[PDB]
Amino acid sequence: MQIFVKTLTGKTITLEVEPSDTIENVKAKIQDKEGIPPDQQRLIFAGKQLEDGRTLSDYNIQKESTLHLVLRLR
Amino acid sequence: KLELRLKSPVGAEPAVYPWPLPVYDKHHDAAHEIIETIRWVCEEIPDLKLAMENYLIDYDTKSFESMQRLCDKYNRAIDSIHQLWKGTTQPMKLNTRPSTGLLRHILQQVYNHSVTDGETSFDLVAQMIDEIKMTDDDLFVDLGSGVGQVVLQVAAATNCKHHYGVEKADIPAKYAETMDREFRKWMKWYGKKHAEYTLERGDFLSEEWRERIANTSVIFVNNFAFGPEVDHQLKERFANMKEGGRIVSSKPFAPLNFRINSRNLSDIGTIMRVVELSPLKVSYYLHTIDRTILENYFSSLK
Amino acid sequence: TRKESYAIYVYKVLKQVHPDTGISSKAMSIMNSFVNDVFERIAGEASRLAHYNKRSTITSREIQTAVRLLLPGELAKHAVSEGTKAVTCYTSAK
Amino acid sequence: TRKESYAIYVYKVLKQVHPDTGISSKAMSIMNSFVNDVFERIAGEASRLAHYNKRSTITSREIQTAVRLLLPGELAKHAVSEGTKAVTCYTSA
Amino acid sequence: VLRDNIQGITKPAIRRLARRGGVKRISGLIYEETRGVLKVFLENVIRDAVTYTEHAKRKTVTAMDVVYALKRQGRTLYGFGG
Amino acid sequence: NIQGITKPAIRRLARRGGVKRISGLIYEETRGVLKVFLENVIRDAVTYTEHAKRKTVTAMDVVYALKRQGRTLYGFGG
Amino acid sequence: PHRYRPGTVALREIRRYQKSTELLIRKLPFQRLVREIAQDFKTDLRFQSSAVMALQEASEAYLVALFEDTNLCAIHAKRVTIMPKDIQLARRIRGE
Amino acid sequence: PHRYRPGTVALREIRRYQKSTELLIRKLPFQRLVREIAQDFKTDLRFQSSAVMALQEASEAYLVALFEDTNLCAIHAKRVTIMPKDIQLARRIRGE
Amino acid sequence: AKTRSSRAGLQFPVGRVHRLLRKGNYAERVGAGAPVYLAAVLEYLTAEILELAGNAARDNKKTRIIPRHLQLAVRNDEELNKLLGRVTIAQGGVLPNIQSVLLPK
Amino acid sequence: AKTRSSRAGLQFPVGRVHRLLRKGNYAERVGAGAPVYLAAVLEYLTAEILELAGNAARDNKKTRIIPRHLQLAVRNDEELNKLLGRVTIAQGGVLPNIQSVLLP
DNA sequence: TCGAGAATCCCGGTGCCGAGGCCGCTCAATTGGTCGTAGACAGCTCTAGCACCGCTTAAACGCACGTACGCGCTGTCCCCCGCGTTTTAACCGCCAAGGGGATTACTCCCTAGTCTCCAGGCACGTGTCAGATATATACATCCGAT
DNA sequence: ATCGGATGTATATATCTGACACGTGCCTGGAGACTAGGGAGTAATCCCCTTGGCGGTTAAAACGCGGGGGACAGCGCGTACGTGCGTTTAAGCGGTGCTAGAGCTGTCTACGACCAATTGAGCGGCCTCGGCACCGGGATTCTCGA
Repeated sequence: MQIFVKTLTGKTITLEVEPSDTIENVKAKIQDKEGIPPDQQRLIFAGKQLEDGRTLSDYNIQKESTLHLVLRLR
Repeated sequence: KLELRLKSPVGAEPAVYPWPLPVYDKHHDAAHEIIETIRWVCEEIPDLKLAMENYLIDYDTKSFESMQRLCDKYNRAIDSIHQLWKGTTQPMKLNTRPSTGLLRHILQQVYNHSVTDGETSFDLVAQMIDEIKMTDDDLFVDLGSGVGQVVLQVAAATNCKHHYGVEKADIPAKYAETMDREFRKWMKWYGKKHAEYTLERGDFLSEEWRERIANTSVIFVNNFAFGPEVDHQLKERFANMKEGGRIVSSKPFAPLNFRINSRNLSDIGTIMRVVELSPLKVSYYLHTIDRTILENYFSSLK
Repeated sequence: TRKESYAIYVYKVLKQVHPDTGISSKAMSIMNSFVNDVFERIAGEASRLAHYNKRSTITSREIQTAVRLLLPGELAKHAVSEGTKAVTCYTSAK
Repeated sequence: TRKESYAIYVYKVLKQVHPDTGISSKAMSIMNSFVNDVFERIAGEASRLAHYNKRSTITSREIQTAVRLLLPGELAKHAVSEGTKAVTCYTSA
Repeated sequence: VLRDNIQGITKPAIRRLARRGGVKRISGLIYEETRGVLKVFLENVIRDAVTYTEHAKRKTVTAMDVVYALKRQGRTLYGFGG
Repeated sequence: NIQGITKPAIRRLARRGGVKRISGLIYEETRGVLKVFLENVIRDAVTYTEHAKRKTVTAMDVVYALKRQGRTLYGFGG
Repeated sequence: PHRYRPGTVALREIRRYQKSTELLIRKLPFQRLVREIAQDFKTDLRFQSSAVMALQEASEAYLVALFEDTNLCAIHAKRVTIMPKDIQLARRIRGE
Repeated sequence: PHRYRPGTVALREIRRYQKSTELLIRKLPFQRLVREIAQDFKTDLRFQSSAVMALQEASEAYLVALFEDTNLCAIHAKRVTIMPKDIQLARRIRGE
Repeated sequence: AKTRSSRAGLQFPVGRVHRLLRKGNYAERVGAGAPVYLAAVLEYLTAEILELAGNAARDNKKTRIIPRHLQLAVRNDEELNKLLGRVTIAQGGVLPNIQSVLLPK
Repeated sequence: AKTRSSRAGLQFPVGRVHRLLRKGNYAERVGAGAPVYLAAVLEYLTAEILELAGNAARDNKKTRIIPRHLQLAVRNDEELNKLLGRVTIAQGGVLPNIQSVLLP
């Protein structure tokens, strides 16, 4: 299924995913598309800091979602 | 003993000056504050300046009688103005913000009253006000506020929701407590508005202060002598600030000719623009959080 | 014979500050000898801190006060910063 | 504790050029630092000769071609003559 | 605290030094530059001296470290045991 | 023998530094300073040659010799 | 009255001060200066006497050599009096 | 016909030789001079190419620096042309 | 086996620097922490010079760094000039510079 | 037992020079002839400078060499001046020298 | 004030040889322990650095006052730049003979390391004269009236 | 130029003190005999590389002439600086109190030389293709004579 990841510049990027995928492999796909290293990224949804070692189905992220990505530094 | 009394124009507590006048420094005494106070109030009120024109005079600051005479003339004029306001004349509009000359005079008055025995000058702060224009969304904190006069000037000149000052050293924080009270007292005396403020003691590097700094939109920090350890911790705490926040400091946190590459990825410079502030007719530097630059750099690598 | 150099590391570090440039042979050997000169000067001012304080082991404490002697100010402060952030990472080995 | 000087050898070698003259306490330390400076500079150009030719033993030949490098000319020629006589008495007896 | 001790170098002192050099006459705009040159020289050497001081945790400068730090710049100097 | 370093040559080398006008006596002094400089560097170079039992100078030996007169040199190894 | 022509008293100073070998700058302001710049680089050092005397000797050496170079520099321009242009011309040749 | 005011073409060639990079003295007599002065320290040596080119580079830069200093000291005395006492002064200051 | 470089997160070869120090006869011993710090300092300096050199190369509209650009890069930067104050970079030339008084009136 | 110094006919302490040479990491090994040669070179140089100093000392009618005489001796001899060209001898003063153009 | 020509810069096609990517390949970086001396550290004796103070007097200092002198200006003349023409050798490519630079086994003989023996350099204390200070006086030197 | 006055400079004379030579008791670093072992001295080889020489363009080097801009001597002016005298000031010299910190020995423990095996990280060697070196047509810049 498709979800959207809205960053802070007005650009929306997309991906087709399944709820059983880990957050790490989503980050790897984003790294494949935009080149941004996973460890610098910080995905946030509904005020809670989304952890890496859970699954996509753990945060109830469904098809047609608006997810916020802020960038952090090491 | 001998006493001088000036009535408040809004019927607040009178301003009291002891005789003999306390010495402030080699070039400053209380008579100077008194004469500038009279001059600036006459500036505040054209009617008072009119009244004071009729009987300018050679003030002899050495003689008590001469000063008591002028003070009597002033107090009677204050009386007559209150009668004028009882008549048809519109009284002075209350709780407007003071003019620039008034803000320098009030801050000078609190200063002269407080430092009985380094400080950023009023003019640089005023330049800073001129160039970073604050609105009602912004929240300002001087980390290491010294005697607090930057915080007071901004609190007196803008309409932010709240201002804070934090001072570590006991003596200036102590004087700042008196500064707060003397400012509020004189402010009641002149009947002028400023926004709300509190100067608190504490260490801004604590865990608690992390969320406050994180939620602060404008930081001023005179970090020139802090050293690498404090500066390092400050970089780390600025790195949590919200989009569009601004930090003005006296020593840049990133070099002016910064270019993002794959080697400089952890320098604070990747998330901020830096421009050097115009000199006043020493140097201070504005950093603005703009994360679109990193995104741009990544889009260009593809 | 297998004549050593300092070429390929200069080559690798150049790609991390510029995405795509080229470096020619004469200037590559220039960078080679420049690295060799900075190395010999720093090691000299290191080893003079042996006999000026009656110890006989050059330690990780020593090269720091070596390097802040030789280069001037801004480069010195960034040098010592890069050095201490380098050494604090090496001790956290699994 | 004790600290080695180069005092008594300067004071001894004074006697073989002047029977009369004397030396002062600051002056003896000045000569001390002079011979110590010549020592470290000559050994420096000694040890730099090894790695420029991958040898590993500082020898007589090494320091001999070192001394003609450092002093300018005439004093060096007198130095190398005093040396090339000075090796002979050590291999004499 | 201490302030402005650069004015301890007097005008007749610098005149006497320039006598040792070999000028005859000095003009009235040398004293500022002369004080500045003395300040930058003492700044360089004394900073390197305190660096050699604080290397080995001795909180006081000795003369031998001053001799070493003068030898770093190439202005070596006998007469004190260096 | 010295007269290969001709007049427009030394003018060109002076142009690099940034004179404009040169007068009719600089040439002998320039030849002299070049002679003394080359004499010192060549003596030190052939001494570093003669020490290690070779008979031919090399670039490494020339740059080792030029290290100790305070004008060190990059770009040729060592 | 009695008077000298201007110039020869300075030459008497040349012929006197060159023969003598004593220090020139009086000691206590020099020690004050070293303590001040040491205060600026670090908090609260202490100094032994021999280091202060050594610094003074080297300082007088530096100043006397630069002054003799400036005197040659000023002689080059048909003038016999030093000037700030002359001390600066003497400075950008040593490599500062 | 047509001419130029004297010195301006020299200014254009100042810019021209400051722009480019190449060597200055033509190579073969320079090799001749370095073969002759090498005769009086050991007879019958033989030279490699790279050492000759390196000696050329160093002597190049040395003459460049000496001329730049002597131009500056020539400017100091309000004269705009070098003369032998200027190159002597700039040599005698430096420490030869 | 993991290389010392990867553990320290550095690009310059730590191991080779260790080897050169032992045989360079600088001291009887060389501590474990000693070789990493020096390598990091050498790395930072290389990056600094190459950064300014690349920018200088760019300005002449060329993509390959040649020695003139390396020479030009150090002298226009105040701080680097002192480190190489007695160094001449071969095939380098000089900085564009004409004395003001020499310009036509 | 006879000292190493006597066999070489030198005054400077060969043995002490050997000890100082080994300790200091100048080389892995130290040959038998090296400390003797170095000692002899130091002896010749010390005698030369002290010799000229003593000669300089006599003219001022003093029997004890003080720093001034040592300073005067080195700088008036052309060859020695280059070796200590970057050296300052403490309590030395300078050589008498007045520029000709400055005389009345 | 301003046009003619000498030079200087933008444009585009051609042609290459040095960058750089890949591959087979050896030997320096790494792991894993054993062991030992250099260093980190805690506790003492004692020294020299610091702060203060009472007191001479040499030296820092401020001002009158005359004058050698830095500086602008004019004027002369001389020597040096530009440019055209003519003589030189720089140099680029080409060839060919051999001198020593780099290297590889081979050994041998010089040199770190060790143990015992012991006598030369060091702190200490003691006498004694060399040179610093004072002084009267012989005389070189500098200005000044003439 | 001329002597003559005056002020500094140099020579021999007493005295008086604190640095300089010498003797002693003393330890600890230098000397002698001896193993063992590897770094260095010497012989061969092979082959890269240095030197020597020859023919052609031609770029650069030498040479005379015209003239112009700057090197350089003199002149007048006023400004800034040496010199000397009376006033102020803090520099220097002695004496003491003290104490933070320089320096030395003891104990031990964490850290760094040393060694067998492992192996991939780094380097010679070979293809290849593209940045840039060169070139000629036009589009802009600079300087000067009226």
